Amino acid sequence: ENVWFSHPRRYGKGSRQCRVCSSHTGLIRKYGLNICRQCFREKANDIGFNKFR
Amino acid sequence: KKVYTTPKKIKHKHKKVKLAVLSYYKVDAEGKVTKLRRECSNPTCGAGVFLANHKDRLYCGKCHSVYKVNA
Amino acid sequence: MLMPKEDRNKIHQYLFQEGVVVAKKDFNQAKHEEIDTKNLYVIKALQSLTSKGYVKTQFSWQYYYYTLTEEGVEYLREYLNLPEHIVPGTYIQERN
Amino acid sequence: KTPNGEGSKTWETYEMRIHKRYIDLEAPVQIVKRITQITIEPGVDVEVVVASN
Amino acid sequence: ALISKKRKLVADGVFYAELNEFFTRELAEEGYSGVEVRVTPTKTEVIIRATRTQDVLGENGRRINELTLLVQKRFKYAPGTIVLYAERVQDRGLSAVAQAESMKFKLLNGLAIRRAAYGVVRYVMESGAKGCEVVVSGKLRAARAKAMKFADGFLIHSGQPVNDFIDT
RNA sequence: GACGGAAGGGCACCACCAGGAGUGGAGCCUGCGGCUUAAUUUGACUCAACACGGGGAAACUCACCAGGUCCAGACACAAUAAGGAUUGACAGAUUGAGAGCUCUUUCUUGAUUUUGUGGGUGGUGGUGCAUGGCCGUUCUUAGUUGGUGGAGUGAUUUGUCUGCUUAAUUGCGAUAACGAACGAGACCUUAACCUACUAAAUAGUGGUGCUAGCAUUUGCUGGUUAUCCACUUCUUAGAGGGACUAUCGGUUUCAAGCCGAUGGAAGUUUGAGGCAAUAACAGGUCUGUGAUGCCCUUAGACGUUCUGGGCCGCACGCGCGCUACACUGACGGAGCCAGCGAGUCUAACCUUGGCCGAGAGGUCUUGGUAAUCUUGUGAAACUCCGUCGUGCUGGGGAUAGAGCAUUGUAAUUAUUGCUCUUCAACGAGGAAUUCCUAGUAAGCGCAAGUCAUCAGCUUGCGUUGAUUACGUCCCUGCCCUUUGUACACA
Ligand SMILES: [Mg+2]
Ligand SMILES: [Mg+2]
Ligand SMILES: [Mg+2]
Ligand SMILES: [Mg+2]
Ligand SMILES: [Mg+2]
Ligand SMILES: [Mg+2]
Ligand SMILES: [Mg+2]
Ligand SMILES: [Mg+2]
Ligand SMILES: [Mg+2]
Ligand SMILES: [Mg+2]
Ligand SMILES: [Mg+2]
Ligand SMILES: [Mg+2]
Ligand SMILES: [Mg+2]
Ligand SMILES: [Mg+2]
Ligand SMILES: [Mg+2]
Ligand SMILES: [Mg+2]
Ligand SMILES: [Mg+2]
Ligand SMILES: [Mg+2]
Ligand SMILES: [Mg+2]
Ligand SMILES: [Mg+2]
Ligand SMILES: [Mg+2]
Ligand SMILES: [Mg+2]
Ligand SMILES: [Mg+2]
Ligand SMILES: [Mg+2]
Ligand SMILES: [Mg+2]
Ligand SMILES: [Mg+2]
Ligand SMILES: [Mg+2]
Ligand SMILES: [Mg+2]
Ligand SMILES: [Mg+2]
Ligand SMILES: [Mg+2]
Ligand SMILES: [Mg+2]
Ligand SMILES: [Mg+2]
Ligand SMILES: [Mg+2]
Ligand SMILES: [Mg+2]
Ligand SMILES: [Mg+2]
Ligand SMILES: [Mg+2]
Ligand SMILES: [Mg+2]
Ligand SMILES: [Mg+2]
Ligand SMILES: [Mg+2]
Ligand SMILES: [Mg+2]
Ligand SMILES: [Mg+2]
Ligand SMILES: [Mg+2]
Ligand SMILES: [Zn+2]
Ligand SMILES: [Zn+2]
Repeated sequence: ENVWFSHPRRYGKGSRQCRVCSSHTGLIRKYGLNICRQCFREKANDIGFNKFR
Repeated sequence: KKVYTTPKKIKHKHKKVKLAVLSYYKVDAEGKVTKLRRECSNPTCGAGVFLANHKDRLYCGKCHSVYKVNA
Repeated sequence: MLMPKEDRNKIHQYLFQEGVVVAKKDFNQAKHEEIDTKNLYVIKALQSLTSKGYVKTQFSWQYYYYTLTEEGVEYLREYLNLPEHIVPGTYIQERN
Repeated sequence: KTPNGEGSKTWETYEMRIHKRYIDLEAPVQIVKRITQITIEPGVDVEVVVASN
Repeated sequence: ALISKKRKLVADGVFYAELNEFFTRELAEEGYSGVEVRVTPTKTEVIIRATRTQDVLGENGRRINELTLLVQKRFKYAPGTIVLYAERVQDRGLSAVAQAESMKFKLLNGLAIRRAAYGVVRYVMESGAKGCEVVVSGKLRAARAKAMKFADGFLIHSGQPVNDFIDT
């Protein structure tokens, strides 16, 4: 019962959100992980990304 | 910045006034009851709802928007 | 929250027989897993329950992992009018 | 490397190394039901595919 | 199904990273120390490695029965394809994850910052460790934040054995 | 302790010499200031602000501006209330609007609610001068503290050093200090080497069949996927091997070490990175966070949502970059050479091949969830053969007009691609200033990140590949002692 209140959100930055804190800035679309770049570093050791070089 | 020095713009909400809705009938003695404001042919609400006749148009309040019944 | 009696009775029936109700924090969805009602009708139903006890709430990565407590067993028993000696979820089937 | 925009522009890299093997074994189906329940290991995917047709 | 290995193995790491914080927040009062996952067909095994498993088990299997339901009802597993195993960790005082949770509960009860730090350094160095340090940052009877270094032992800070011999 | 236009020693091309390509000059892209604006959201200001916030903003993102909705104000208490406490709605009016938002109106819905108090919740609201975390920087230079014993009444000092040697508090040694803990080194990752090992139709070659063309005396160059076998030289990477300044000749009193030659894939710490102490900053971020104290706001909302506009406005100043000022070049054919990569499930990603079209592209199908297909990414600079002949020219493609298409609900302030036309400034850039020592500088393009579409950005990679130092402390600046001080906010 809501013709209003909706907008096309199939593309762009507002189409999706980070699965950590719903942030729209600095998000990673690569490899299907959808982690923002500030929270990716705190959980990089948990995923398996390490610093060799 | 946001002190809101705009004009009056008097707006309010709805009312939903509690008038005597079910005081509109035509009851006789011994023993029949003749119901005014005849119903609709809606197959979802079977013989329970009524219709409001305003001006050459009878509207169903149970259904939401568009069901045209005339008399 | 103002919601009809058909939507609320589908929540507490599913809450008692399962114990765990999850709901991702995402609105204008209205169709989600294993519950016919909207995503908004699930979250604000149990958020009304948190301030009187009866349930435990953890946030968990925008997904709202909920946990029924032992005090909410008596409240849903009176609400659904289910008889006693039937407590689903707590008793294990065979060993573990 | 920084969450804000202040500081020297230091970049940070990560890597995850994926190793993959495949072994062809002309085996009867009796030892197939044994080799799947044995040699289990976390983080290891075991795939059994249909023959050449 | 049908996920490439450059994305499925990444999503398995997201699966481990998502369960790291939830089993930290939920099992905070039970001495959480980290988990490991073992995927096998017809039965997926997730080992819950904590310090105190009776509180995780609860009264005759009520809390651990809910923890299996918290996983499979959102992650779209079938009922009966996931079993969470509780396991008591060995040599408590060697893992810094459970000792970091011990710092939080002492400060919420009203214990002093000097006694809560000294109680753990005396516990770790007598548990069989080579060295330990406790760094507390923030305000300590002040309007301005300070920092203290409660170090005791043999600690190196650079190189590859930092990635192997210390937990932070 | 800091600082000296104080001395001694040592080091650095974020320092200079010998040079290289530059920037600053011109147009343009972008960031900042200023001006303007309903708003031109707001942080950051020497190195350590300024192609920064991964910030390539059409909606969204966004916090700004002009307006309209929604409660998603938990719960507790009290009150009103089943004779309805409040929800929904057509048409018309109204509104940007097929928001009942409100109104004309009378059906609907049923205590889930409304009003008030109390209390929560939300906020890209304020405060980074309340903070956590993370990073930057002081230090990319070798520094950094305890145990015990000495010196001093003490603050403190010795150890932690005269000399010599290194990238180094490296060591040889010397000694009221002796033994240790950090950093450096070690370690780890990657690029180089192994005709040896275990192996490969998802990586290649040789041979045997079939078959096409050229010479025909045996050949040569190709094609063909379970025909048929062998091999692992390349390519992939499991376990390993391998330089250790080895050997030798000089040099310092021997010793740590340096220099030269030979051998060797490799003798600058093998090349390049990752990690990186103590103490400190009123460095940056409350606009990464459901990390957070306090304050403000909490419904005609500094919550949230929709429509439209802005972040792109502009006499002007600055910063990072791009294309050029050509004949070592433009232009037209032709030669044709890579690596790091990345790609679609309950969907619409990377695209081969065949047709249509000048192009942009469109259409019909197929391979690949990937060493398999795109892909040998047969990319550019380059190389050949021609035209051009010095004339703001055929160098330069800014500005401006018209049209054809793609992305998207939507492109006007032209998203972007393509075709025609417009064809300006710029004739080697003043004072100043940046980066760099070998497969580096520079030239060149590709991939990835942000991405529905768009880099002229950035992170990686490959191709072509110099000149000139192998030093010094002159300038800027950093370490170690000695000394001076009326500085300690140094
Ligand atoms: Mg919108
Ligand atoms: Mg107000
Ligand atoms: Mg060390
Ligand atoms: Mg090191
Ligand atoms: Mg020179
Ligand atoms: Mg632009
Ligand atoms: Mg600009
Ligand atoms: Mg501006
Ligand atoms: Mg403002
Ligand atoms: Mg601010
Ligand atoms: Mg400053
Ligand atoms: Mg500096
Ligand atoms: Mg840039
Ligand atoms: Mg703002
Ligand atoms: Mg009327
Ligand atoms: Mg600060
Ligand atoms: Mg800080
Ligand atoms: Mg002493
Ligand atoms: Mg000294
Ligand atoms: Mg000393
Ligand atoms: Mg090594
Ligand atoms: Mg080989
Ligand atoms: Mg340091
Ligand atoms: Mg900041
Ligand atoms: Mg931002
Ligand atoms: Mg933050
Ligand atoms: Mg009002
Ligand atoms: Mg008012
Ligand atoms: Mg009012
Ligand atoms: Mg509108
Ligand atoms: Mg706009
Ligand atoms: Mg010419
Ligand atoms: Mg040419
Ligand atoms: Mg060629
Ligand atoms: Mg396909
Ligand atoms: Mg390959
Ligand atoms: Mg080629
Ligand atoms: Mg050529
Ligand atoms: Mg300058
Ligand atoms: Mg490119
Ligand atoms: Mg791109
Ligand atoms: Mg030098
Ligand atoms: Zn996040
Ligand atoms: Zn009806």
